Amino acid sequence: NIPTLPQNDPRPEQRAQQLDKARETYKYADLLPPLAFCEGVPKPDTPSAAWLVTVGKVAAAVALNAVANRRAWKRFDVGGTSEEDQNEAGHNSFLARLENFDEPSVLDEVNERVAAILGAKPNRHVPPAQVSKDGPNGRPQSMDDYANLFRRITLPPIASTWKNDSAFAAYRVAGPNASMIQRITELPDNFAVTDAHYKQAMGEGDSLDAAKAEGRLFLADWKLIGETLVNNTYKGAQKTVYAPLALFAVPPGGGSLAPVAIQPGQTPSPTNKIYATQDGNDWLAAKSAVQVAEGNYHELVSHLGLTHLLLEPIVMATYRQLAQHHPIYMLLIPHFEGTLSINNSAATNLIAPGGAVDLIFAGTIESEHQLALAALKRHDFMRSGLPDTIEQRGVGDTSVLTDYPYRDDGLKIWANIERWVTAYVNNYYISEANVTQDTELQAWAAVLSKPFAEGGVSGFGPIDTRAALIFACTKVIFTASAEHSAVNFPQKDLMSYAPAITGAGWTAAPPSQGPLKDFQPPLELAELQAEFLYLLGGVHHTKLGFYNSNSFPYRAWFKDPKITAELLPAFQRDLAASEELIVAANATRTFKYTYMIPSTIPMSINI
Amino acid sequence: NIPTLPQNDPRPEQRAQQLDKARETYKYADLLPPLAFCEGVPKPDTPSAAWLVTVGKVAAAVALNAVANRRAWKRFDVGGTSEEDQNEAGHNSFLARLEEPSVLDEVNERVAAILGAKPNRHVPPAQVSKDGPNGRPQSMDDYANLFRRITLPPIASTWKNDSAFAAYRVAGPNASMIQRITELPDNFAVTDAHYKQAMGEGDSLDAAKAEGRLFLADWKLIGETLVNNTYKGAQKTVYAPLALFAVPPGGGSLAPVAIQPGQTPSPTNKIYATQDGNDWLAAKSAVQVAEGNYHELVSHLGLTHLLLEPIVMATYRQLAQHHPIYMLLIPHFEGTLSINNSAATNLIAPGGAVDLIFAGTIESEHQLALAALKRHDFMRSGLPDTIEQRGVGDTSVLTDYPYRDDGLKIWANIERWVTAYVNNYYISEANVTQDTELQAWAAVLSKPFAEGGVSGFGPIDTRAALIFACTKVIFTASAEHSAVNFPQKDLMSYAPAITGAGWTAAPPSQGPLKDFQPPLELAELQAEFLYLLGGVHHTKLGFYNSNSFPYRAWFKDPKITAELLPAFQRDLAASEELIVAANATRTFKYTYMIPSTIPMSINI
Amino acid sequence: NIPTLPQNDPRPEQRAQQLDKARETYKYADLLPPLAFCEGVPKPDTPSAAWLVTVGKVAAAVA
Repeated sequence: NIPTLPQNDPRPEQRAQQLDKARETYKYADLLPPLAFCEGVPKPDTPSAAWLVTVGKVAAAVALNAVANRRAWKRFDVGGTSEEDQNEAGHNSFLARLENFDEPSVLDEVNERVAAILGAKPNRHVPPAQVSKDGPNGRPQSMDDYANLFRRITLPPIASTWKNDSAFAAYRVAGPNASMIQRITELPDNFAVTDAHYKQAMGEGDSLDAAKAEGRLFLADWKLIGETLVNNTYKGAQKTVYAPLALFAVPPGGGSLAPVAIQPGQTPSPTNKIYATQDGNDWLAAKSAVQVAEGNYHELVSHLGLTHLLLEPIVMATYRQLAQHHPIYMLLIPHFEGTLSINNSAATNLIAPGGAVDLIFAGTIESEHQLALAALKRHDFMRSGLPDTIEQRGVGDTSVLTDYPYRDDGLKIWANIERWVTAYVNNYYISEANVTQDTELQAWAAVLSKPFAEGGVSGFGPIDTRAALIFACTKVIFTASAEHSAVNFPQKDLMSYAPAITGAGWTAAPPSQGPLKDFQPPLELAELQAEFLYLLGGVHHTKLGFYNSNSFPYRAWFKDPKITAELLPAFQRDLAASEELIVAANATRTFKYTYMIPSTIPMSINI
Repeated sequence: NIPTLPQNDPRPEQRAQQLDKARETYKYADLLPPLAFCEGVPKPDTPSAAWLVTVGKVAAAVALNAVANRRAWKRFDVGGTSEEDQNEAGHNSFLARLEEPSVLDEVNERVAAILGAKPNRHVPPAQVSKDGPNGRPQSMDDYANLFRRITLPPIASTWKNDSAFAAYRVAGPNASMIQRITELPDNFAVTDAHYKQAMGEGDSLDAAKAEGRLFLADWKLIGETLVNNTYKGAQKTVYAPLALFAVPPGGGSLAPVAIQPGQTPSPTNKIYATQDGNDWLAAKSAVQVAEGNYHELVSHLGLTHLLLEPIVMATYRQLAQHHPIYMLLIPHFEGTLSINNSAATNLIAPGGAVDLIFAGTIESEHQLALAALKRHDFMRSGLPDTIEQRGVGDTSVLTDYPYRDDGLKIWANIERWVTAYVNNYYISEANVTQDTELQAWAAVLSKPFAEGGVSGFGPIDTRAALIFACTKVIFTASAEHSAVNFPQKDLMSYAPAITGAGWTAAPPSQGPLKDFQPPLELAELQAEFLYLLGGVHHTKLGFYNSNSFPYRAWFKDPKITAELLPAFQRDLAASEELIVAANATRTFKYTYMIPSTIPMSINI
Repeated sequence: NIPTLPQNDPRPEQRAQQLDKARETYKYADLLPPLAFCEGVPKPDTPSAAWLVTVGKVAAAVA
């Protein structure tokens, strides 16, 4: 079969009949308000049996790690539950390998375990066998209690370097939120850093006035955190998050980013000062308090807000407006596999009251919803292309800021995706009148160009040109694939160890008042942090550039031989070429960046 | 390890402590009165995975035949139900071979709905019916057409012949019924005219009675114990017939002579003979109904299942795991507890398969079963003893007796293997008496039948006595049960050939043959549930292994492992060729005594 | 395993307990005075069998 535009379609009546059964099975729901959701998981969008196997093993190791921690605490009840978890690992390897089947062990246990891990439920010890003082709980004896949680999952490498200044800056260029630094030519008024602060970090051979003239100053401003969040308590203990401003500078002649100064609050005050690279014990807490903001910021703005919830109305619009015989449907749908499913799990378990975000992260759970919705509301879709953002922020000069993996590796993947969309769109769209007269695309653009309050994407209009459609398909494919990988998998590697970065600060301020362990979360929360961020960051199911189905054959999804034999293999080579160039650069990097390597990038949002 | 007697055991305290925990896992229940039943199924006696898969595939075909029978009536629900049963058939062959959600729950539940006559056995986990075959037959084709996805038995085409009618008395489900008579009983006065109709003018009834050529089958017990019932208001009838059988002079196969449906001669109850046509065919069909009640309750359930149940109970309780006789008898009991419980709470329970199909009220059937257990004599119920008790012994007078000839071989094999096993471990006749565990074992079994014993069990004070009791038990677990359980699939699935109830009045026929047959809704159940009970050959006589996943060898004493049991298995391989040889020359087959086909224990 | 600087070690308290035990094992004696010596030879630093064999062969030729 060859996909076709609706006007040129030889059989329109049977086409518009199919879009009726689509909108009948893809209704709208209010799971998260001011947004466009799907009513549960529609039967087609259910997780594939290959997904459940992959996710199952991770949830099993996470379950086994909780059993190991419960053996260590209170040093048969912890052995029987240890082996039933092992039995599901046996189930997954063989019972699920039936695959044809024509699910029991696979479907039931996996989804149940996933919900129990993201729902922060009290007894994720063993399933089908109907805070606990018998496991790690309360305040810490020493800082060994935080690393010791990783008993059946491996302690991340950041656990042994997170105190280094070089790691603190690497988070801004190769971490979970690597898209927030902005070039400044003059410092803000609420952040009056001094040259004495500067010369403590960049040495005596540089000046703050030189860096502002020569484009070497970079600001990270978590102002939005102060606008939306409300500090909550957990078990009567005060959770604290700040809205800091962090200054960074590259050594003269170009190079890596280097921290300079930190102000924990937005507005200066007697109790709000500027801590610098030499202030020592307070400086380490100022860096840690910045990480606390990043956790709430990444997980709700960068991550869930601007990947999952951003594409959810587009996933809902594509199904409802573009027929299965539409080429754009053929382009976008396999980049949406599991997006409906995982977003429904994130809505009712992750960011629902009593969820992992609610207890761990500092703000009240609803104030976190406002943080996310405010990011989508202020977002500008038609100007959010990766090359476009980089020249808006002033980070695009490869000579001044040389070490910036996300920019260097991501811009490559962006170029590959645009070329393959520019090829796809131009094969089916041969006239700029083919665009305007595509009623399905125009009705697809409508429900997306709606006001954000009515349920649209902020800034989605207009899509009247072959160029404009190429951008929309490049951005969507990027965020579905690379951007989500640039934020989802750093959770396993960089965010699973609470002292390195967590969702709350458990003492009052950077001005250090004593031992570092008092700032860290309680143990029962910190295990949940390690285990739920492990599961979210440890699933690479589906590979960018490999368009297949979610059914048992996992056969090729494209049908047109023009794309099958010519255009898609033209795409997969680009990613293979970029892979070697990225893998080359990543060897010579001390702080690894694997997230733009096309062998690992997923096609869609599924975890 | 070498099993040992309790008095010779180097660690008696650990031994008596295992029996203490044993008697806690095997407690007595009252799942059926008089008898000594077990409380549920103790987890050791749970059905093995191998057993479940074998049964699961049979329960799948039975289900698919019920769907196919529902497609024929009302000539998507039938289509969708067809596939969920196919999914189980694929699930069984693949998932279970990992070596238990699909195996444990689905198999036991499907068996329960077949044996329990539960409605809508069409599909599992997707939760009389006039969208399935029900009611009176349009023609006799409706009965043969019920076997759609199960194979129609061969007796569905031979049963009207008098040759097939007599073969039941020597190679059917109740091959132990006939008895040589010297003079005719007073309530069954058959004439020389009736005899010369069957055998011709060349022979006389007086000549047959002198030369031991007359054999009688007397279903008097059916009259003593049964109460006719009704199904949906339709009269079900059963009789207590006497049938005469003779062999041609000089020896040969059996042949029917006369039939009287009732114990008492009367104007309404007369003697029907070989030439009487439609009336004779009904007098044979009445006997077949009597045999169905008599077989399934006496021959089959009462004297195999229910006979061994108190012995299975006493064996676990009084005999330690380190006891040699315990090592001999437990593998001959695999799943006997599990199937007898599925029998109690489902099969012969009110509302089950026997309650509807068979003519008597279900509680009257129980009395019939208990009547045989009460009159049984264990010590004088050995197969060679019962053969000479009936006068069926002469190999030259009655020459076609497959059960007698094949069975007397398997008996001689088992007795040799038992006599060897016992003589190894019991080296002095003082070892028997001082076997405190075996004497306790004998006590609870020697008890009155009312208290829960086996009738005529005592005394077991000799190595020869223990040898018999172990032979009879092993025989009943293996050969005898094969001779009765599997004829259900081959010889009892077709209702016109034999069934539990008559559905007109009497042999004095008053119309079409199709009216004496059962209603279709029950006739489908009879074929299916007897197909299931006769279509599972799991575990094999002579091959002792475990009921666990490795299925490794069961004995440990290398004396038995590498000598005694191999001696047994060769003898069975030898007798197999003698039986397989004789079976080719036979027109009425008898596979039920072939050593390869026989199971170790009662399990289906 | 990868060595850590002490201010980066993810399990500092355990590291300090090993160092307190190393100070129990290697204690200062004055076998030769004005100098920082050792109380005997601590059992860990006992010479390897490889060394013993190599030295035994040369010591035997001397005898």
